Parts: sequence; C-alpha cells; structure tokens
Amino acid sequence: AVAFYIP
Amino acid sequence: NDLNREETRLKTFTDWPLDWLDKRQLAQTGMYFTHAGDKVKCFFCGVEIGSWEQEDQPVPEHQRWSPNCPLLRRRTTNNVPINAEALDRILPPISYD
Ligand SMILES: [Zn+2]
Repeated sequence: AVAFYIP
Repeated sequence: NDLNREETRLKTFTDWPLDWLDKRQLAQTGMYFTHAGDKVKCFFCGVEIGSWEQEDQPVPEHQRWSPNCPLLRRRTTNNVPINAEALDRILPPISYD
C-alpha cells in the first residue's frame, strides 16, 4: 500500500 | 474524540470500496475511513494509507509505515476497543526494536 502521510 | 473508540471508527467505514479488506480489523487497529479513495488514517499515529493491494494486510502495512505507532507498540493510548482480547490478539507481538 502507499503511505500518503508518514509520522 | 469519539474516534478513540473502535465503535466510532467502525461507523466511518460506510461505502468502504474494498470487500476483501476487513474494515472491522482496520477500525480495530486504529484506522478510520477518510472517504477519499480507499485511504484510512490512524487516529493514534496519524499515518494515512491507501492504494491497498490484495496482498496487503491491515496490521503489517500499518507497522510498515508507522513502526512507532503508540497503539501497535502496545503503549498506553485513549483507545476504547469493542473487545480488548480481540485487539490483543491482533496487535503486533511485543518486540523491542
Ligand atoms: Zn497508528
């Protein structure tokens, strides 16, 4: 999957 | 902050487009539906994940992009699960990275 927001 | 409650997060999965990806397990592990494509967002670490591939799983994908999520790392949070034992069963095993 794709992370659109990363902590 | 009713989104701290699994019950509330589960309710946001109306019109969930992926029949094969369990919305119950996503909600259970911190995710809520953003209603934009198939992207969900963790209420505890804030990671946003979409473009899901059928080979992808809820917890591993979550840990992959947010290895330090408080929920997954098993540290205290304001999460209110529907069933604590079910949550325990699915969260990643304790592992000191
Ligand atoms: Zn998270």
